[PDB]
Amino acid sequence: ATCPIVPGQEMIIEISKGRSGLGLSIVGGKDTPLNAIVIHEVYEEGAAARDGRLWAGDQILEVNGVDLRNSSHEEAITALRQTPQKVRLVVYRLEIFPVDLQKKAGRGLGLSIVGKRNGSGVFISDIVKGGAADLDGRLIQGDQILSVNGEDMRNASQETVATILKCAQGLVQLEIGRLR
Amino acid sequence: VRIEDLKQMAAYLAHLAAQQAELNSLKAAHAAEHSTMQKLHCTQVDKIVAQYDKEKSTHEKILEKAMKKCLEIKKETEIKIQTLTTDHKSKVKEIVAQHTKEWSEMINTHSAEEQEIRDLHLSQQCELLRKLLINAHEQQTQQLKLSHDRESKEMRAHQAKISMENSKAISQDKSIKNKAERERRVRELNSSNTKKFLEERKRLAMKQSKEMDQLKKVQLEHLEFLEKQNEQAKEMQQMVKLEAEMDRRPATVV
Ligand SMILES: [Au+]
Ligand SMILES: [Au+]
Ligand SMILES: [Au+]
Ligand SMILES: [Au+]
Ligand SMILES: [Au+]
Repeated sequence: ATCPIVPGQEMIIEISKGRSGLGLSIVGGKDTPLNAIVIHEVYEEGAAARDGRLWAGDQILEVNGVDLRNSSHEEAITALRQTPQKVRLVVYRLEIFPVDLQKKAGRGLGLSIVGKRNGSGVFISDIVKGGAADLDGRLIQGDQILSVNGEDMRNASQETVATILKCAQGLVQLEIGRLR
Repeated sequence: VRIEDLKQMAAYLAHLAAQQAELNSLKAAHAAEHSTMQKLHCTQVDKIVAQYDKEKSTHEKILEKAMKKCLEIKKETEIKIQTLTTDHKSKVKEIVAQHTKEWSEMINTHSAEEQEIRDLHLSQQCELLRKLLINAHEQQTQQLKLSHDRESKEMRAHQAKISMENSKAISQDKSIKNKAERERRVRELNSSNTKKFLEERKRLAMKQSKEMDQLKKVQLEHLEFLEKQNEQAKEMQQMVKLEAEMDRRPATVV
């Protein structure tokens, strides 16, 4: 037990996972264009939520002295699972750009829509492999759908954005917010 | 380091390979059930939208032409539109809600199937590794049983050599020059050798079990190390069931 969380420096903190789950949610990796492992929401049931110091935008750089600079997204989640009951971490403290997509024959956009467990917004969950969104390749898991064809979805429901995206017919102009 | 030699055996590597093909078949089956449902989810909604658009255009044209040529038709037709969109907004609200249901029930069922196969593979790996180790332990033990039988064989034949050896040199002893002591010396020699051989025989039996007790010691804690290995693998697979329950929420493919 040495220090509290302060921005600007490569901090080194330790969390006690104990019997509860760590409860982090990750975005990015070497497989993605983001090229960083970034915390996206802290699940309230988890241990880091108990700990209190990790906020929802913190960049993870190593777990148990395992450098994540080359770790893919899947590699980074297992790195979270392989932690003992104690946890060793090193952390640091949106990008907005447009993506237009054309709906494929039968499926549609080929992406999943969900909301944060605690917090407003609506984000991309899963990208169907042969999907229309996959072959475009610019979207990744955790990307926020800011608007759809101009209309701002920032404080919209999951039913709202689901309904708009499903019923849209031709080319779908999306704004996307991503962490940094 | 023993477990690693065990984990690169011909039978073990094949089971790993057969497990990975199982894993591919599941991903392929999951993906087919994914596409089958998206087509029908979209097929349904693009029907309902195409029809609603048709009804609105028909009503829109009706007032647009009459306005060029009004009165109550303006009032009546716009009631039909509010009637019609208000209903459409609630047909889809119902559908979009049940399309979340269908997806989420599937993704979680799919996610559960994948968890159980990963657990079944882990019980299949421990059971194989262990049975291989026991089989090695059995051919390790009774090879040692083999040496112990030959070890006794050499001793009996070695003891025969000394006894026969210590009887020629006693005949050639010139200093005796008397039968009555010679009768006694032979009795004295026979008894001493008999005692010595029985004591070396007793010490071999004791030595032999000691070394087999050491074999039991090595074998036990190899099996203990494999059991701890399977325990650690179960413990971390539980922590992915734990993190999965937090991550679970509704979702709508679009
Ligand atoms: Au709509
Ligand atoms: Au369709
Ligand atoms: Au086992
Ligand atoms: Au001989
Ligand atoms: Au094992």
